[PDB]
Amino acid sequence: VFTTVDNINLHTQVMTYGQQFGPTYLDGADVTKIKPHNSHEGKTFYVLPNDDTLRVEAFEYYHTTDPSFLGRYMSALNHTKKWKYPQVNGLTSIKWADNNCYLATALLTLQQIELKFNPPALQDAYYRARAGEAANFCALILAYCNKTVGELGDVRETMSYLFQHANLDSCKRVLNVVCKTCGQQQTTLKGVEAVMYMGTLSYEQFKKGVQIPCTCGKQATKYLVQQESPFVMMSAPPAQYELKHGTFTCASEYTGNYQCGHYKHITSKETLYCIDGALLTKSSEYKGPITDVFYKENSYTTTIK
Ligand SMILES: C=CC(=O)Nc1ccc(C)c(C(=O)N[C@H](C)c2cccc3ccccc23)c1
Ligand SMILES: [Cl-]
Ligand SMILES: [Cl-]
Ligand SMILES: [Cl-]
Ligand SMILES: [Cl-]
Ligand SMILES: [Zn+2]
Ligand SMILES: [Zn+2]
Ligand SMILES: [Zn+2]
Ligand SMILES: [Zn+2]
Repeated sequence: VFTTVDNINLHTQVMTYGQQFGPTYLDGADVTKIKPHNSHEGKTFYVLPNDDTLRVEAFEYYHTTDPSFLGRYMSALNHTKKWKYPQVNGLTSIKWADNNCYLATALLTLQQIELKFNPPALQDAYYRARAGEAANFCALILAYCNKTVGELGDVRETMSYLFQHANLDSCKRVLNVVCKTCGQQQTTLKGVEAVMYMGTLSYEQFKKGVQIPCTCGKQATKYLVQQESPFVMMSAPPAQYELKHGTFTCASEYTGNYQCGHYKHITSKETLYCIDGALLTKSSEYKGPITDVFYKENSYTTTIK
């Protein structure tokens, strides 16, 4: 048979699996204690890294040394394999199961923004997800986010974790802070901090300025001087918000109470589409509880001296 950690580098091997190889998985399902059948023969098994060659191969494919990672990934995959991934409005969604609404919203969002994942495991799975086969990609999202199946998930926290595994180095955000007393200070943010803001949904309002505390004691004004990124994510606690066709890429709708409510996805095409897992409605106007709005960007410089 063949052992692997990445399903690229295959090593030939020939008493339980757990005694010979340590924790040994097949197609999601733990076969550590279980024995070697005759149709459990010739195929490819995943193993926990137990020698240097496999640790290096594991880090090179996943970008983590965390020894739980593989087990958390296989426990997720055992469920995500059984979910349905229908095409909805030319996007791979997920049918509702095991509290996955937040994952579906993230997955739909990731198909509409420009992102390169550093870990080969994630990039490969992203491409396969975009082409309709998203089980692997969803298991990896759960593992990288330290979330298990059924656990209550936040889209902003999931996007934040995923962004930290993505090539956002070229992304730059210059902010000016204007206080009556302390005066003007400019800050350069890079990477994840350049593409994410919590406090308002409106990219327009971020450019025009928002009111934040100053250390001195007063209320100051933060405004956007310069943005170099393919997109920005604007987030705020759920609040009734109007979404206008053509002024945003997509948005997370969040209904109900902290943690135990539900997400739906709004996307701006030729009209506004609402994706609720397998279900698709459309309308020209939208007002509802929004918590995330994604916008297109390349290069922005303010006309405020
Ligand atoms: C840190 C621990 C944690 O478990 N976080 C987490 C996990 C899972 C979920 C669904 C949420 C969450 O309900 N997020 C929504 C969008 C939300 C965000 C911020 C402020 C809010 C105010 C009122 C209602 C919703 C609010 C947060
Ligand atoms: Cl890394
Ligand atoms: Cl299941
Ligand atoms: Cl759900
Ligand atoms: Cl990474
Ligand atoms: Zn990395
Ligand atoms: Zn399940
Ligand atoms: Zn849900
Ligand atoms: Zn001040």
